Amino acid sequence: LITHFRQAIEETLPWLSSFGADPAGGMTRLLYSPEWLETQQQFKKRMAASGLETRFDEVGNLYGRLNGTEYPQEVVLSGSHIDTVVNGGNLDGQFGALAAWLAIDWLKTQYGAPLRTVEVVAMAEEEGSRFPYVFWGSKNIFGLANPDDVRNICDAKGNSFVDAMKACGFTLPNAPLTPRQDIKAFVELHIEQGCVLESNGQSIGVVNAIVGQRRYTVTLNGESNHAGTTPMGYRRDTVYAFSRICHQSVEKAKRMGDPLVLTFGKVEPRPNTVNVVPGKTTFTIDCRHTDAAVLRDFTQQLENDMRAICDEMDIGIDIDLWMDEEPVPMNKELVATLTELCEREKLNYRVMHSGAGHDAQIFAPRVPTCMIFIPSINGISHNPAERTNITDLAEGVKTLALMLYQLAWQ
Amino acid sequence: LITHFRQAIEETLPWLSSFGADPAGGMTRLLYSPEWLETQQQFKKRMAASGLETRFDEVGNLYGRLNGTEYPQEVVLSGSHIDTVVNGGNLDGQFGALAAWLAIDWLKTQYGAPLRTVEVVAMAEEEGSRFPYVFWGSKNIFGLANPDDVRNICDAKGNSFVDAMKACGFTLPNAPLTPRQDIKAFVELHIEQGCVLESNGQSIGVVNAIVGQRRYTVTLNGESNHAGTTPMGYRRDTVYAFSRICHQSVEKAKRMGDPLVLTFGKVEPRPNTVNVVPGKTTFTIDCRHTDAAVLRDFTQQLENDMRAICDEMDIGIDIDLWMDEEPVPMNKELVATLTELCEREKLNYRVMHSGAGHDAQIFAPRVPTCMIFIPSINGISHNPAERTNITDLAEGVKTLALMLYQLAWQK
Ligand SMILES: NC(=O)NC(NC(N)=O)C(=O)[O-]
Ligand SMILES: [Zn+2]
Ligand SMILES: [Zn+2]
Ligand SMILES: [Zn+2]
Ligand SMILES: [Zn+2]
Repeated sequence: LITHFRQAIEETLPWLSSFGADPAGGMTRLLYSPEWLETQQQFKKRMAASGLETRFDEVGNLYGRLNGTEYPQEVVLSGSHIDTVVNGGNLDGQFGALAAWLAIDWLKTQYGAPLRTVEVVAMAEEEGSRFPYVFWGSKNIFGLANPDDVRNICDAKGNSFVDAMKACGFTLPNAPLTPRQDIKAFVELHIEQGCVLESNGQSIGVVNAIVGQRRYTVTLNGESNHAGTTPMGYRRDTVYAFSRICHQSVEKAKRMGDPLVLTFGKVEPRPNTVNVVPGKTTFTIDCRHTDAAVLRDFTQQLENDMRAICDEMDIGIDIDLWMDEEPVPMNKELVATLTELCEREKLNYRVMHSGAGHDAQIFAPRVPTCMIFIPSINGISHNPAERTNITDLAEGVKTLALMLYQLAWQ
Repeated sequence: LITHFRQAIEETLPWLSSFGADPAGGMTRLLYSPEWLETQQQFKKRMAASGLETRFDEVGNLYGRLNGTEYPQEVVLSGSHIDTVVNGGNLDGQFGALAAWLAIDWLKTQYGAPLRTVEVVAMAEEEGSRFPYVFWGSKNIFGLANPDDVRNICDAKGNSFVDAMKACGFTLPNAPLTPRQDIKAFVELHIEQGCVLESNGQSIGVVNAIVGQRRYTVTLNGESNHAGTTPMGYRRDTVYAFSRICHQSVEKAKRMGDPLVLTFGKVEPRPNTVNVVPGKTTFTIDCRHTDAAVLRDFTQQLENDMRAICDEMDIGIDIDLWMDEEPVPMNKELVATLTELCEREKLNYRVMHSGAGHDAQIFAPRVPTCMIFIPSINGISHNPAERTNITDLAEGVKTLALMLYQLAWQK
């Protein structure tokens, strides 16, 4: 079965990738761009000619529908986002949507009409790579997006949001949409964007949950001084202070173990010169975990450690916690069905978590949802060097087709 | 005496500071600029009217001479540099030259001509704040300059070193000058540019040595990864590696104790974003000490420590040592005389070292030399806000005058 989809991929993937191709390398889609519009239009046509009822909702999300026989109003959905970042992609997002179409087209030819309605979706924007807003697609599906937060009061480097939208043929609503209550289940296939599958030698990941997140901005204020005339004992060096904090905290994170992660990726000393003790340093913090209580307890302890260190050195501290989102588990029953399914099939799988956010995180709190991971080479993502071995890709489409059978044909 | 020099300063300092005043703030008197020219011409005229024999040497160093009666060929010299940084203060450099003139003028009228000749000097440039070269003034006095190093390396912002020099009435030599060999001693009075004297409520500092210096640029190469999907055990975090290096090295430096200083003042991670493990970091190192062997051995140990940490983390490292200068001690006899003079006058002093370079380091290995420090409030320098209490400035001129009396009016 793996070899069948293998071919389907070789004929469809290169075709889809042509639209939005960037000479500078990789993929460059971006919300409401001429390249965006052409992609959806081309994809909608292909689907319609396949025998599925196609449509665009109010903001550009694309659907492909196959009606069920006894519970036609209960729908099983599957898909991913159609947009990308500025350079390179080809697999992130669009593959999950391509897969759902391949799976559904195959299911219909082998078993005819399903008993429950099944649908494929190509969502508009999951990566705010053009405008200062994220999840414009999935959010409007559940009516969580407020038109005010994007009206004109906001735009990219020149063009207005409302203009680019109407330029593609869609009118910005006057109020939030009506939430969908007809969705019985949602399944999203994505590339992991990591190395865990490769390093443990596997091919399919059963996602149990989506990690919660916390992002800080911290500012330390000491005193700038002559690097040669000021003895060590008279100093209030902000870089040395940062160093004690980073070193100590990273170590602590390591002892706690997976799935905990801690990163200090942006640092800005002032004046930032070789012969001047820096009296100021601005830095960031990024911490994640699957358990809400652990996330809170660990980051709270760090706040106490930073405070203790700085009070000792007599350096002032300013802590700004600007991103605080909780963990998102996947439906308990759906995970069980998928797991026992992998067992039944001789699939080389692994139960794991997602260290990154996906459209799936907004569906989950409203309807039963789950995700399927496929490995990525060298954990590369968001750049042209993104790639996965085709036999792994086929294994993904195959496993997606099986879950959908169990949910709408069984 | 203190109150006499206080009044002298109050009258002359504002006058001299007027030439080179910057509307943008502070002082801006760069090498061979019109402001530089006027300052040197006005100061020379005033010294002449005062009764001194004045002249300019080949590169613009200005002198004020008073000939001695017994050993006319022997010269006791005192002064400092007249140039400044872009928006600096009105004490760094020029005060030292001002004080020498004021001291000699008082000594002259109180005791008459000296046994040996005495000279005031206002050197061309010590900051290198305009052109890419430093010590163009003091280096030429001892024939260490060499014109080929500035003949082409001329560039303020399209301004030629040779042209600005000619614009001021000076022509660069065809070869290194003939070193002076008549200087019996050199004494430089200068602000501390630090906070040691102020913190201890003292007013005079007897310097015994000038520190040596080392500066590096180090690059670390690891790997950039996704901050969420990449487990801790699979990372090559260059910011984590830097912090480990900075933290433990500073620790070792503090244990060593004064006069050792160590600083990591510049850090540049890439890509420098909140959700991306940084795969590259470039940073700097500044280290100084008064003992040549310790300076060399401590930084070499640091070099080995960095390599260990990086090899253990599988991170590539490049170490670039671009500045490496030796420390210079001040003449033992002169230091003794100055120390003894301070006790005798019940002065509130302290013996300390200089954590910064000065023209004095260029004179020391060739002729007996020493320095006198005064306090710097809040240790501020090279900034429009550098200041020093006026009675402390007065104290400095007085100490400088008593020292010159010992060296030239006594046999
Ligand atoms: N060269 C130095 O080490 N010191 C420098 N640092 C200051 N002033 O903070 C300077 O030259 O002004
Ligand atoms: Zn993405
Ligand atoms: Zn994605
Ligand atoms: Zn200076
Ligand atoms: Zn100076």
